Parts: sequence; C-alpha cells; structure tokens
Amino acid sequence: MKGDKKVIQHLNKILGNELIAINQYFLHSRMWNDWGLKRLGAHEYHESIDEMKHADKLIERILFLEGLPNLQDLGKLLIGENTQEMLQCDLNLELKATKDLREAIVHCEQVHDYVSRDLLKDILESEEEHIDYLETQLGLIQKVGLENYLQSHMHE
Amino acid sequence: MKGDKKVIQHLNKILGNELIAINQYFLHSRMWNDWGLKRLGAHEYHESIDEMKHADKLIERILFLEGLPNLQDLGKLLIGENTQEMLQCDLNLELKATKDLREAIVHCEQVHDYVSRDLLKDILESEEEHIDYLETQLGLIQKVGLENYLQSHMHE
Amino acid sequence: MKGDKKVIQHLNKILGNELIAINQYFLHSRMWNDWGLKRLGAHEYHESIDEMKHADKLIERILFLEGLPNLQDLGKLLIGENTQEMLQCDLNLELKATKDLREAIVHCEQVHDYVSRDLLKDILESEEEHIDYLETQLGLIQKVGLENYLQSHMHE
Amino acid sequence: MKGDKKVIQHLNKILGNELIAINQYFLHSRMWNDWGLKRLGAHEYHESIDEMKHADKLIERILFLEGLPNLQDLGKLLIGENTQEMLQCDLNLELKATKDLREAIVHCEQVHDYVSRDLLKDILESEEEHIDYLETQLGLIQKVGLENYLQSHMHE
Amino acid sequence: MKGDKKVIQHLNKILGNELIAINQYFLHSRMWNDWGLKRLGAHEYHESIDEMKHADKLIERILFLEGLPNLQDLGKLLIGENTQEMLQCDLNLELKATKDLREAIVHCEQVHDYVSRDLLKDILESEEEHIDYLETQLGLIQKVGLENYLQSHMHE
Amino acid sequence: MKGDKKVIQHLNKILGNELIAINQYFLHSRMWNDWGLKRLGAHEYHESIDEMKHADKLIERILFLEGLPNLQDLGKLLIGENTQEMLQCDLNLELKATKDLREAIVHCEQVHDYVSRDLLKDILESEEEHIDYLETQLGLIQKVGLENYLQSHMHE
Amino acid sequence: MKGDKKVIQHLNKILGNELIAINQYFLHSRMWNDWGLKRLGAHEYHESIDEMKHADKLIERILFLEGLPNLQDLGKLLIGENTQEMLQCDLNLELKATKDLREAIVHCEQVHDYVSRDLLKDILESEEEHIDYLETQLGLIQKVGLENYLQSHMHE
Ligand code: HEM
Ligand code: HEM
Ligand code: HEM
Ligand code: HEM
Ligand SMILES: [Fe+2]
Ligand SMILES: [Fe+2]
Ligand SMILES: [Fe+2]
Ligand SMILES: [Fe+2]
Ligand SMILES: [Fe+2]
Ligand SMILES: [Fe+2]
Ligand SMILES: [Fe+2]
Ligand SMILES: [Fe+2]
Ligand SMILES: [Fe+2]
Ligand SMILES: [Fe+2]
Ligand SMILES: [Fe+2]
Ligand SMILES: [Fe+2]
Ligand SMILES: [Fe+2]
Ligand SMILES: [Fe+2]
Ligand SMILES: [Fe+2]
Ligand SMILES: [Fe+2]
Ligand SMILES: [Fe+2]
Ligand SMILES: [Fe+2]
Ligand SMILES: [Fe+2]
Ligand SMILES: [Fe+2]
Ligand SMILES: [Fe+2]
Ligand SMILES: [Fe+2]
Ligand SMILES: [Fe+2]
Ligand SMILES: [Fe+2]
Ligand SMILES: [Fe+2]
Ligand SMILES: [Fe+2]
Ligand SMILES: [Fe+2]
Ligand SMILES: [Fe+2]
Ligand SMILES: [Fe+2]
Ligand SMILES: [Fe+2]
Ligand SMILES: [Fe+2]
Ligand SMILES: [Fe+2]
Ligand SMILES: [Fe+2]
Ligand SMILES: [Fe+2]
Ligand SMILES: [Fe+2]
Ligand SMILES: [Fe+2]
Ligand SMILES: [Fe+2]
Ligand SMILES: [Fe+2]
Ligand SMILES: [Fe+2]
Ligand SMILES: [Fe+2]
Ligand SMILES: [Fe+2]
Ligand SMILES: [Fe+2]
Ligand SMILES: [Fe+2]
Ligand SMILES: [K+]
Ligand SMILES: [K+]
Repeated sequence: MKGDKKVIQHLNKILGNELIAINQYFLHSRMWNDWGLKRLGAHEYHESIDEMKHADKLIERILFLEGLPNLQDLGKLLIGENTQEMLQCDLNLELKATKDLREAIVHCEQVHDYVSRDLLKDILESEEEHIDYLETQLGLIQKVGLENYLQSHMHE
Repeated sequence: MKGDKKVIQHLNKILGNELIAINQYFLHSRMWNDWGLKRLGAHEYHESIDEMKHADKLIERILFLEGLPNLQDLGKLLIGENTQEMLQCDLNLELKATKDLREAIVHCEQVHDYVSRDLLKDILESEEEHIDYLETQLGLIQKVGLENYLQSHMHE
Repeated sequence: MKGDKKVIQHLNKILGNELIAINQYFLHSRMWNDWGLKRLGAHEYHESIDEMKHADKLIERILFLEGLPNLQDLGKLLIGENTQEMLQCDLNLELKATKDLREAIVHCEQVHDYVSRDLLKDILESEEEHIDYLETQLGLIQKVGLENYLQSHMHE
Repeated sequence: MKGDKKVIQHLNKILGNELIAINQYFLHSRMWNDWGLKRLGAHEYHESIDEMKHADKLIERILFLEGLPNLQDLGKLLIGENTQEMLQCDLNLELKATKDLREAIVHCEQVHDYVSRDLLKDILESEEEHIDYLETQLGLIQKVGLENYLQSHMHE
Repeated sequence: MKGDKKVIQHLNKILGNELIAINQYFLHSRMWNDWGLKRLGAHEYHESIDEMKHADKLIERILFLEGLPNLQDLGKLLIGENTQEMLQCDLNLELKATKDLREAIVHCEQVHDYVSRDLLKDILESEEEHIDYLETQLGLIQKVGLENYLQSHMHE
Repeated sequence: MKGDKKVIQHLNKILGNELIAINQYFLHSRMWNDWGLKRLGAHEYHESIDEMKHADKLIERILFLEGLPNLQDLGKLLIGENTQEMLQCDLNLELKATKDLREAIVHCEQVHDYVSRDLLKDILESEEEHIDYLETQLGLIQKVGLENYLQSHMHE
Repeated sequence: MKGDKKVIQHLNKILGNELIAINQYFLHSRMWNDWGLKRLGAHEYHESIDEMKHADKLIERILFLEGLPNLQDLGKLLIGENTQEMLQCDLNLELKATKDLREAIVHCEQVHDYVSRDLLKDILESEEEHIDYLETQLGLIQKVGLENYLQSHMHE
C-alpha cells in the first residue's frame, strides 16, 4: 500500500528511538546483573524486549507502506554509571521519545493514516508505562534511601 | 576479574559484528515475511535471535573482565534487494566475522584467557552453522531454480 | 440514542461496500474450490466471513443510532475470470472501500461520534490486512511464477 | 554347527556386497544432506542401515556355521557426483548384488542348507525393495523433471 | 566453506582409523556373542556404534569443508582368536589411532581451524574412554583369573 | 594409559588447591550458619560441593594416567573471623588457584594432553564463576552497606 | 553457649580422624573404580560420605560451643596398594578412631556435656557398622578366595 512519505519518515524516526532504547536498556540490564542487582537487571531486560517488539511492529508497518526501514543510523546511547544515573538516562530517553511519538501521531491524523496512528498510540501507551516505572523508582530512592533501594533489588 | 585490555578490544570487535548481524538479519527476516516468503522469514528471524544471544554472551563477558561493552558503533548493513542477494549479503558478513573470531581466539590463547577462548569457539561453531545454512540455500537455488526455491519457502 | 444523520449515511455507505465484498469473495471462494484450488478457496471463504462480521457490526451500530440499515442496494460485483483477475478485483474493492472509511472517520471526528470512529478504525485495520494479503499474493505470483503459485494452493 | 565350506564362501561374498553398499549409501546420504536434499539423505541413510542389518545377519550365520567372516576386503564404491548419478550407482550395485544372492540361494538348495537359504531369500526380498525404490526415483525425475524432483526432496 | 587441504587429509586419516575400528569391533562383538559371552558382546557392539558415530561426524565435516571423504581404503583389521587377544588388539588400535588424533589436533590449531579441533578433541575424549575400558578388562583378567572374568560376562 | 609426569604433577597441584578450598569453604559455610546467616551459609556449602566435584574429577584423571593422587599434604587454610574477610579469603584462594590452572593448561597443550586440558579448562570456567560471585558480594557490601548486606542473607 | 575446653579439644580430635577417613576412603573408592571393582568403589564412596556427615556434625557442634574447628592438621593417610590391604587400612583407622570416641564420651560424661555424648555415641554406632562391614569383607576373602571375592565386586 503506497503510504504517505512524511508518515514513513516519522515511523523511521520513531524506529530510530527504539533502536537506541533496545541497546541502552540491554546494556543497563547486564550491568545490573553483573553488579548483583538481579531484580533491576531482570526488569530492565524485559523493558529491552518491549522495545524490541516496538521496533518489530514499526519495521513491519514501514515495509507494508512500501518504505525502507532504517536500522543503519543509531543515535547517542545514554549509558549511566550508577543505578540513579541509569534510571534517569532511561527517563530522558523515554520523554524525548514520547515527544516524537506525539508529532508523528499529529501527522498521521492530518493525512488520515489512522492505522499508523493506532500503532503509534499503542506504543505511546507502552512508553508511558515505562515512564511511570522510571519516575517511581527515582521516587522510591528518595523515600527509602539509596542503600535500602538497592538491597531490595539484589534478589529476585 | 581485570581482563587483558587487548582481549577486551577483540571481544568488542566481535560484538560489533554481532550488532551488524542482528539488525541485518532482522530486516531480511521481515522483508521475506512482507513478501510472503514466511519460511525464509522465520528461519532468518531465528538467525537474528542467535546473533542476539551471541551479543548477550559477549556483553556479559566484557563486563566480567571489567571492560565497557560498545553498543554505540554500528558498521555497514548490507541490505539486498532480492533473495539471492540477501543470502549472499549474510554470507559475506558471516565470512568476515569468522576472520575476526579466529584472530581473537589466537590472542586469547597467547595471553591464557582460556574461558574467553571457549566462548569465542562456541560462537565460532555457531557461525560455521550459519555459513553452512547460507551456502546451502545458494546451492539449492542453482539446483532447483529460484522459482521452485521460493515456492518451497512460501508456507511455514 | 439519536445519531448524526450524516454519520448514519456514511455508515450505510460502508455497509454497502461490505455487502459487495461478501458476495464477491464468497463467489470467488467457490470458483476456486470448483477449480480444485482449495487453499485459495478456503482463505477467500474466510475473507468473506470477515466481511459478514463487518456488515453485522455496522448494522448494529446503525440501529443503535436509530437509523435504517440499507441492505437493499447492492453495488457492482467485480467477478474475475482467473486467479490473477480475482485477486486484483478484490484489491480494487478494498482500496475503493478504504477511501470511504477514511472520509467517514473524518466526519465522525468532526461531530464527536468517537464510538463510531472506533468501530470504523477497527474495520479499517482489517481492510489493510486484506490489502496486505492481496498485494502479497500478486507479488508471489511474480516471484514464484503463476503455475507454481497455483500448484501451492491446490491442496490444504 | 559345521557348515558347508562353499556356503560360507557365498555368505562372505554377499557380506562383501553389503559392506560396499553400507559405505556407498552412507556417503551418498551425507552428500545429499550436505546439499540440502534432506529427504533424499534421510531415506538413503535408512537404506544404509538396512545394509548394516544384512551384514549383521550374514556375520552371525557365518560364525554359527563355524566360518570366518571376511570384513577386510572392500570392493569398489560407486560414488556419483550428482543426484541422477548417485541413484544409478546404487541401482548398479543392487543389480550386481541380486545376481550374487541368486547364485548363493541355488548353492544353498543343492546342499540342503535351507536355513541359510531362508536368510538369503529375506535379504533378496529387501534388495528388490531397494531396486524398486531406485528405479522409481529415476523414473520420477523423467516424469516431473529434475528441478521439481529435487524440490520435492529438499524438506522432511 | 573451503578448508585447509592438509586438515582434510588429517580428517580422512582419522576417518580411516574409524572404519577399521567399526569392522574390527563389530566382528569381535559377534564373535563374543557366538561364543555365548553375551555381555562382552553387548559392550563391544556399543563401542562399534561409537566408532560409527565418529565416522559420521568426520564424514559430515569433511564434506562441509568441501573435501572428499575416503571410505574406500580400509586398513588392516587386527582380529583376535581368544578374549585376551581380542581386547589387546582393540587396545593396540586405539593407541595408534590416538597418536593420529593428537597429530591432527596440532595441525588444526596451527591453521586456526578451531571447530575441526573441537570435533577431534571430542573424538579423542571418547577414545580415551575406550582405552580405559580395555586396559581395565585386561587388568581384571589378571586379578580375577580368566575363567572368572569370562564367567562374569556370559550373561547380560 | 601412561601419562606425562609433569602433567600429573600439575594435576596434583591443582588437586591440592581443591582440597584447601573444600575445607575453607565448608568451615565458612558452617560459621555463617552458626551466626544465623543461612543464605550465605547455604551458598557457601554449594561452593564447597563444587570443589569436592573438582577434586573428584582430578583424582579420577590422575589414576587413569597411572599417577598417585596426593590427598595428604594440606596447604594453608585462610579462615577469616568476619563476613567481609571470609569473602576476601575465598577470593584470594580462587585467584591463586587460577594462576595454577593456567600454568597447567599450558603444559597439557605442549605435551598434547588435550583431554587433561579440557578437564582443566572446565574447572577454570567454574573458578571464574566463583570469582565473579565473590567479587560481586564484596561490591554489594559497599553499595548497600554491611548491615543491609548481612540482613539480606539472614533468611532463606 | 560456652563449652568445656577439654570437650572441644576432644571433638577436634575426633574431627581430625574424620578428615583422615574422608580422604582415605574417597581415594580408595576411586582406586577401586579405576580398577573396575565398581561394587567396592561404590560402597566405599558411601563410607566416605558418612565420614563427611560425621565431620559436618562435629564442626557444627564445636562452633555452637564457641570453639574453633581445626580443619588444617591432616594426620597420616593409610593408602594400601591392593584390595585386601586397603580393607585392612580402613579397619585399622576405624579401630583407632573408636579408641578416641570412647575416651571423649567418658569426658563428656564427667563434665555433664550430655548432648555432646549423644552426638559422639551416634558416630560410634556408625563406626561399629563400618568395622563390621570391613571385618566381614576380610572374612569373605578367606572363605570364598580373593579371585571370587574380587569377581563378585566387579559389577553393580
Ligand atoms: C534491531 C534490533 C533488534 C530487534 C528488532 C530485536 C527483536 C527481538 C524480538 C522480536 C525478540 C523476541 C521477543 C519475544 O517474542 O518475546 C527478541 C529477543 C531477544 N533479543 Fe532482540 N532485537 C534487537 C536487538 C537486540 C540486541 C541489540 C540484543 C542484545 C544486545 C538483543 C537480545 C535479545 C535477547 C537476549 C532476546 C531473547 C531471546 C530468547 O527469547 O531466547 N536483541 N529480539
Ligand atoms: C447481509 C449479508 C450477510 C451477513 C450480514 C452475514 C453474516 C454472517 C455471520 C455473522 C456469520 C457467522 C460467522 C462466524 O462467526 O462463523 C455468517 C456465517 C456464514 N455465512 Fe454469512 N452473512 C451474509 C451473507 C452471506 C452470503 C451471501 C453467503 C453465501 C452465499 C453467506 C454464507 C455464510 C456461511 C456459509 C457461513 C458459515 C455457516 C456456518 O457457520 O455454518 N453469508 N454470516
Ligand atoms: C561392518 C560394517 C557395519 C556394520 C555391521 C554396522 C552395523 C550397524 C548396526 C547393526 C546398527 C544398528 C541398526 C539398528 O538396529 O538401528 C548400526 C547403526 C548405525 N551405523 Fe552402522 N554398521 C557398519 C558400518 C557403518 C559405517 C561405515 C558407518 C558410517 C560411516 C555407520 C554408521 C551408523 C550409524 C550413524 C548408526 C546409527 C547409530 C545410532 O543409533 O545413533 N555404520 N550400524
Ligand atoms: C578429598 C576431599 C573430598 C572429596 C573428593 C569429596 C567428594 C564429594 C562428592 C563427589 C560429593 C557428592 C557431590 C554430589 O554429587 O552431590 C560429596 C558430598 C558431600 N561432602 Fe565431600 N568430598 C571431600 C571432602 C569433604 C569434606 C572435607 C567435607 C566436610 C568437612 C565434606 C562434606 C560433604 C557433604 C556434607 C556432602 C553431601 C553428601 C550428599 O548429600 O551427597 N566433603 N563429597
Ligand atoms: Fe519503545
Ligand atoms: Fe506489501
Ligand atoms: Fe509532520
Ligand atoms: Fe491497536
Ligand atoms: Fe519505551
Ligand atoms: Fe554471531
Ligand atoms: Fe563483577
Ligand atoms: Fe590480537
Ligand atoms: Fe563453552
Ligand atoms: Fe552468525
Ligand atoms: Fe528450507
Ligand atoms: Fe468443474
Ligand atoms: Fe470489510
Ligand atoms: Fe435503540
Ligand atoms: Fe462527511
Ligand atoms: Fe474498541
Ligand atoms: Fe475487506
Ligand atoms: Fe498461501
Ligand atoms: Fe543388502
Ligand atoms: Fe557355536
Ligand atoms: Fe526368514
Ligand atoms: Fe540393498
Ligand atoms: Fe520421495
Ligand atoms: Fe573412534
Ligand atoms: Fe556445503
Ligand atoms: Fe600435520
Ligand atoms: Fe564440541
Ligand atoms: Fe575408539
Ligand atoms: Fe546361560
Ligand atoms: Fe575448584
Ligand atoms: Fe586404568
Ligand atoms: Fe609445566
Ligand atoms: Fe569438557
Ligand atoms: Fe573454586
Ligand atoms: Fe545473595
Ligand atoms: Fe529469623
Ligand atoms: Fe566417622
Ligand atoms: Fe552461636
Ligand atoms: Fe579427657
Ligand atoms: Fe542421638
Ligand atoms: Fe568410620
Ligand atoms: Fe559385597
Ligand atoms: Fe564388565
Ligand atoms: K534495610
Ligand atoms: K514446482
């Protein structure tokens, strides 16, 4: 199905954010595992899988709209150096990514690509779940203190 | 365990090839799916999961040796335009990556990092399977013809 | 609950498209079964059932909005004479019908009938799947050849 | 049980044919597997196992009849270089070998070794099955064409 | 994948040892069974099957490296006349064969064929287990006496 | 099978390290259980069992190679008097042991005792997992504090 | 609970005997397995595990009584070089150990450490079962002869 060319540019920009998240979150997962924080590591692993599934859906939509998925260009990864930096780096990636999802949805609606909009709203639903998780961990660290927070995420 | 710095560079070089292969085979898988060659698509999908698992093991080894895994740098993806070309792009990438594996196994052996050698050998075993899959598909295309070959890979 | 008269006219227009498709896909399904192309016949039968379910949901929404569903006017059936034409005829109806879905969705949004919009988007999601199935078969005919394509769809 | 010295010699001649077939069919099996014709490789593998069981039964009868099984002397393996040649090589081996089985059955009759006759009759029953399979494949290559024939034996 | 010609010769040389061992051990096994030493016969059958599996893996690897497997040239079978002689002949063969396995491993390492080296290492692990079994039987014959040793292996 | 005399001396040296580890870790497990740190006690008991399995495999190998396992000469146990030091005592033992594993792997490689190298490489694989566990616990003590770390390991 | 200093010294003396027994019996079990006397090997492995359980219970008791388990000072292992002598080596070790158990039971009784007496009496119960097993095997060697006795313990 010939799809709108700016829609496809948008889809490819969102795809570009997923591929950053995939790699960013996977490395965070394995850093946590390596430091003995296996509960943070497991959860972060599943975040990474969600982003992999976002990427898949975008790639499949782009191809169906007869565009060319771009897996070549990869933005800056925000790799933190400690647990609090790492959650904040994820948050900042998410908030940026939702900005771009909103503008892409706006464009889909102008052009009447309601299916692409439905796809992008479903991803948006999921990134707002991620943001809620990230904000809440940053909040808990304040409430229970960093030492207690890490202790509670040592063991699954 | 403080690892040998050049061993870690080598591991990061291998990882860089895994990252190329992940994206390349994942896109090839989805192209085949989008064209209705679902059986090619499923097989290429599992090859990408395999490279995801290679990348995972490399990342965990680098962190154990106290290096920094590099997911930022992504080499060139060779995306073909038809089935013979996609298989040959995968083959070229695999053959190039076994060269890097062999040079890195040599160096692990020189510095007595036998466990890293074991991981690289197991990865190498899996890449020689991939090479065998790809060379065999290219051969079957010559023997049965491209149209029959694709016919046999439409339905899963 | 009293609906916007123009939303109801749109809904009746979409219904008119569904009723064409129902009869066209069902007749195509049975032509393919009669020619011994049973795997095409089975899939076309299921597409026909999908259109019946679209029609059903539209009829129910129209009665809820206190309009009169129009099952009396039946537009033009596009019956093909061979596999390639039948696929193309269906694809032509689907693209015609998706244009009417997008204009009816615009109107639903202008008058704030968001439940009718939800329904029409769900139907549109499924037509874009139908279009993908149909584009893809026509692409497979090109790639594997017509005789092979038909061979692969003789048997369930 | 002291067995007839020439019966024992006939049993070692059949044994020698079996040992040729074991190696010949097992190499053909693995060549077909290595080319991606797994349905031909698997069938040929089962033929090789049949030949192993023949050999086993002959070895056991020879030793019962107080002879010395000869596993030392190996005739010429006929190794084709493509599917048609491989099949014909196997058919040639089966035909030469039935001739030798008939001669041993004749001699077993004349000296009243009816139990060795029964064993050889059973092996011959199996060689005629192998012959029927080989001739039928070579005939199918004619009837459906070689590309199709190989297409139909890529997959299990 | 085109492999080192001299590695392939080494594999073919290991393969030639396997083919000796297969025949030598199958015959010894059937000899013990005919003499009513069924437990010796059963164990020796399983060693012969091991050698078959070794030969299989070597054939498949030669063919992937694009060499030609040599199943034609069968070396000297060393066949005993009594239990003590037969065990000692197997042992002589295993020790010769592991000398060739070590020389072939050395060569794989020199040319970086690490996967062939893993295969050979796995075969050698199994040959050392065979040597252990054989030296230990010859040991037990000395400790329990020949008649007791044979008595203990009449029944399975 | 007569083994190389220096290989056996090396295997006895590795074995002396295992015997130190068994005792040190077993006592450490029972100190922690006695202090009510059952989660540390239990994991340390399993570390001790791993060393018992290493000792076992080395003894079996030495005997196969016709050497004498030396279980008589017990090196210095490092028993701390508090949790952090006991973790550090175990880490220094592991780091000295791997020194000796690598030296011994190098000698097996020179004299072509590849099966012994395999066994030693597997043990090494397992000592690096031990080193990783120990390094990480000392790391968590800093990240979460000594009292939380102990708290987290009171209860199974 | 502060324990009596001589009781703890006695428990450490018993413990030193257990540690000798663990090693002597474990090596004996692995010599017999290596000679193909698996029924002796296996039973001796379980004797060794019994001593490991005795060592365990004594360590736990010493720690409860706030002493230091001495696992460092390993007495003389009696390793024979043949089956009869190994049985006799184990019997002399057991007979010397019970000497020390009785002396220690007497001291627990004088200082009213009744729970320690219980533990020591249970171990004693178990050493007399060991003495009974060992005495009986040396008796059967005379009654049935060395070669039959060994024959009977080749196979599980
Ligand atoms: C373009 C990038 C990627 C895409 C589109 C992608 C896609 C996927 C998908 C769809 C799955 C299966 C999810 C499921 O059904 O639960 C998966 C699994 C997985 N991926 Fe990725 N992935 C990508 C990159 C990566 C990277 C960079 C890594 C590691 C650094 C990775 C590691 C994994 C792992 C470990 C699994 C689990 C495999 C299993 O289930 O056994 N992936 N990926
Ligand atoms: C106003 C037009 C139609 C409507 C609204 C309609 C609706 C439906 C619905 C809702 C179903 C149930 C589907 C399921 O969930 O399994 C159904 C089944 C079916 N329809 Fe239709 N239909 C229409 C016209 C037709 C026509 C014209 C044909 C064939 C000439 C047809 C043939 C069938 C068949 C064979 C089934 C399956 C029967 C079964 O369930 O055993 N329908 N229809
Ligand atoms: C004297 C020559 C041989 C004899 C008498 C022989 C005999 C046998 C027998 C009796 C079996 C068990 C059949 C069954 O009941 O399933 C067997 C299995 C097998 N043989 Fe042979 N064989 C011979 C040569 C070979 C050779 C030369 C190869 C390979 C190059 C080979 C490969 C195999 C394999 C792979 C199996 C299957 C083993 C398994 O169960 O995984 N054999 N053989
Ligand atoms: C030469 C030294 C030793 C060797 C080779 C050895 C070997 C073994 C082996 C192979 C096992 C069973 C492993 C399994 O399959 O689960 C075992 C079990 C055990 N060992 Fe040792 N061991 C040694 C010394 C010790 C010592 C010194 C102690 C205590 C102070 C000890 C305490 C235990 C315990 C409690 C078990 C658990 C028994 C079971 O449930 O199977 N061991 N040993
Ligand atoms: Fe996402
Ligand atoms: Fe498409
Ligand atoms: Fe835009
Ligand atoms: Fe949706
Ligand atoms: Fe996200
Ligand atoms: Fe890889
Ligand atoms: Fe670490
Ligand atoms: Fe290097
Ligand atoms: Fe490994
Ligand atoms: Fe690969
Ligand atoms: Fe295939
Ligand atoms: Fe008809
Ligand atoms: Fe529809
Ligand atoms: Fe109503
Ligand atoms: Fe309108
Ligand atoms: Fe809805
Ligand atoms: Fe439709
Ligand atoms: Fe289809
Ligand atoms: Fe046969
Ligand atoms: Fe007989
Ligand atoms: Fe019969
Ligand atoms: Fe045959
Ligand atoms: Fe067939
Ligand atoms: Fe072998
Ligand atoms: Fe090949
Ligand atoms: Fe060489
Ligand atoms: Fe291997
Ligand atoms: Fe062997
Ligand atoms: Fe019997
Ligand atoms: Fe160890
Ligand atoms: Fe031995
Ligand atoms: Fe050395
Ligand atoms: Fe191993
Ligand atoms: Fe360790
Ligand atoms: Fe823990
Ligand atoms: Fe508690
Ligand atoms: Fe004891
Ligand atoms: Fe206490
Ligand atoms: Fe006393
Ligand atoms: Fe008691
Ligand atoms: Fe005892
Ligand atoms: Fe017994
Ligand atoms: Fe036995
Ligand atoms: K706390
Ligand atoms: K065809």
